[PDB]
Amino acid sequence: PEMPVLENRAAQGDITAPGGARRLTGDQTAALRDSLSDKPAKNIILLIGDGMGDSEITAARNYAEGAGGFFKGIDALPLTGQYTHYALNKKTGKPDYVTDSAASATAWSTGVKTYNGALGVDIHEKDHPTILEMAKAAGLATGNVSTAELQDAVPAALVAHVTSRKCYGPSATSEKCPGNALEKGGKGSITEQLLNARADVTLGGGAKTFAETATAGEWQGKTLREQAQARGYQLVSDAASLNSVTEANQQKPLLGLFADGNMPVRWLGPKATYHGNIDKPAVTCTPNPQRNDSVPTLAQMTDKAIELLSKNEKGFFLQVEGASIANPCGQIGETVDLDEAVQRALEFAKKEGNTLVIVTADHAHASQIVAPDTKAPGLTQALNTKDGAVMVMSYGHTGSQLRIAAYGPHAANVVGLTDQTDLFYTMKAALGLK
Amino acid sequence: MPVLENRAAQGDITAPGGARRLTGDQTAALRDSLSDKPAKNIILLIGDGMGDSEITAARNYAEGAGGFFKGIDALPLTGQYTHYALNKKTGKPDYVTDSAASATAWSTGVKTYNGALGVDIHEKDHPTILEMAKAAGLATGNVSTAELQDATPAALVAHVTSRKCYGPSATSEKCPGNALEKGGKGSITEQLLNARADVTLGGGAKTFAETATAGEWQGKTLREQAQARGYQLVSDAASLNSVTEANQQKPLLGLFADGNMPVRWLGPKATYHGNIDKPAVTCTPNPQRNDSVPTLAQMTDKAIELLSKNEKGFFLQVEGASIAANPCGQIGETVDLDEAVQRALEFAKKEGNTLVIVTADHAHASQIVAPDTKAPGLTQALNTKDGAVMVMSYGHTGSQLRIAAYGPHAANVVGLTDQTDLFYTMKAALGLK
Repeated sequence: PEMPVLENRAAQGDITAPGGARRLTGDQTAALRDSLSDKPAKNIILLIGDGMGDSEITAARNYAEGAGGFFKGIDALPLTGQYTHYALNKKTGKPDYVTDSAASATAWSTGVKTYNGALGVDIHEKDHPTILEMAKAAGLATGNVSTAELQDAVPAALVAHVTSRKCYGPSATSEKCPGNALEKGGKGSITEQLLNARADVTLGGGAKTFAETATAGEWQGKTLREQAQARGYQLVSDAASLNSVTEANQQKPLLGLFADGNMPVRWLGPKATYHGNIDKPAVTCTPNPQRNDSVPTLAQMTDKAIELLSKNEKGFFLQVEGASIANPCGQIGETVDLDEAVQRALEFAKKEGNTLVIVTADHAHASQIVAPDTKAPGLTQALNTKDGAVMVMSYGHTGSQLRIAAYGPHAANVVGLTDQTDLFYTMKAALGLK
Repeated sequence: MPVLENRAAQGDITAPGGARRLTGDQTAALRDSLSDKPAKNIILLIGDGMGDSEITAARNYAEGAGGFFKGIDALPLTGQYTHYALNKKTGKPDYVTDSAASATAWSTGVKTYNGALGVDIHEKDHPTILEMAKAAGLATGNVSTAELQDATPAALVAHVTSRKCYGPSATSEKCPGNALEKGGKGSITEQLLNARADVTLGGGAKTFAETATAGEWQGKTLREQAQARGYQLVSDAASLNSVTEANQQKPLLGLFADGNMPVRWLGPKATYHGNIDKPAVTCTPNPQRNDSVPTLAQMTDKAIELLSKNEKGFFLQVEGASIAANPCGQIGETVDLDEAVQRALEFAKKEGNTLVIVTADHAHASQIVAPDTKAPGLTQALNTKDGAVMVMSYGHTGSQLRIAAYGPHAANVVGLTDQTDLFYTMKAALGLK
């Protein structure tokens, strides 16, 4: 029946003994042969960890699971490679080696390289369709989930085509993206285009911008929240209301707004400081008390989106972003949040059997794991890990290629060296979109 | 089985689809890359400090952002491995390894403390993959552009409590338990001569001028000892080229520099705000490179030619050394390694029973940063093949990093593994006990 998920690649024994630190128990050729299918993907779930390069994965694993531990979500995908995410200089069209989130999200959502800060447009400011828009056009259900504000670059890139990622609402758009402003003849702000795109399920932060009023069109003078209500959206704002939702579709599309800005971070800790690993004690991260059972977690939004979207017989596309808001504990807790959502995605995909799950990052954070005695010129912090040993992290974004991993039909297309724009084409082809 | 022939960007990177590295679905290609048949031979290539960041920076500089390393980027099966060491007293993980503990991990399958070679945290010796290959009748090679006493080549042939124990004098001082005159197996260089790989090629002639303190060759230089023990000594490209065989009667020992072999490229050191305060750098060829000193790729090709005569098979390790905060030196070292990987893949594709593995011991701390960056450490702007500026910042590390493979049993590098799994992968692929 099922393509396998890696069940346990923790160190298998005593890490001080011969063979004790192995993560494999035997040859993987048969398992990998059994991981390969080019049958259609009925569904795709793409999980994005903001800033989640290989270093961030390693630091979080070290801290939360121990050096020899295992992320049951992030580390469990059997097919892995590395992809490149360079942007373009807008004026020259030459590579810009260090992307922002907007140019990278544009690359995987549209298959076109662009300039830093662009959403859903190329270097000539020309719109190109997104994977979510194409999935909808093919009759698939669509979901867009983030613990960031929903106007932020990663969720916005699926639904908005604007010349600057700053163009959150009518007022920023009229100022910074005048050609996109609704009353200046464009398609509108990020939030307005989101409302037009009408995904079946959209869940995240960013309530604040919905208080703005539209400047033109049918809903001029209404807030964007009022516009959503008038256009048939089901609006929820907490865990209980999200739980009360029984269906989400084009008649009653779901819009969950769970915070005015970003949703709460999982863990708190002090900021990193100059010579912090030397001058301050080792840190143990703590729970954020703003986290509570009235605010759904990334994993809970993921699971609810899967339930709702999986009702569509033709299939669904779902993107889930674990947002990042030099705070090591914040960053590590965000990786933990993403791992839980990946587990939900893989649990569903393993059972359903026709679901491609992809886990990657937009670009990497600058954090590095360094020797405990390090005297570094940037910001550092010592942390007390799950092993009862000190790990030091140093902040001294970046251009390094980074991990992409997948499970399910067409997952072979993430192995080896690829570009971030290949991810668009992988998703397009896997779902049979044109 | 297919090598990745071209994963450069396929067109105009400003146009839809023009930056794609794929031309179509890869399921069939990847399935065809998977074999569970025996490996006759293994070639393990190690780039010192070559994490994903260094691969990217060198690609961006030498090939352009959308370019492709025909060796490093062409291996079809890829994963990431963990390389943490251990605290010697507590046995808890130490999150940032040195080159010795990492080399010990893949060559013996045992984690150890930073600085250890071929011993565990209890200072107990464990056999290496090269020693096991030789015991099984396979030919063995050990190639490096570093000094041959350095951690990576040393780990295959020496068991010492500190990587500093290069020769008799340092060993007597720093590894007294290993010192020959104290009943130990000897210095790194003495254990190298005992191990008697069929092919050993690299730098580090300096330590061979020391004399042994005890044993059969007491008072002779270690070079004299090698000569006395039947080694073919060579010291330049012509002498290397004239070698027609290497085996246990006539093992080959090439010593091509006093210390490390010459770096490929020169450039200035990175400096505070160097990307702002100094012009963009174009790397230059090192005048000390010349056709009398074999390159990493040439040593790799000659080793393959000599070792491939063994009908049972061979094990070969090739290390591209990294000699502070010098972007051009570092990038040129990755280019050197890519050339050697090309030679290994060319051989492996023709021979068909060869597992080629490319990875690093641990990653350098360098990062690729925005052009306008004002960073607290050292920075440099570089003029790349794209005719654009790339900035590197220096401000070793613990990140997991790429491992890639081609040939029988290459599946065992995909996904998350540990650096110690690499030992077991090589053992099992060659059918060693």
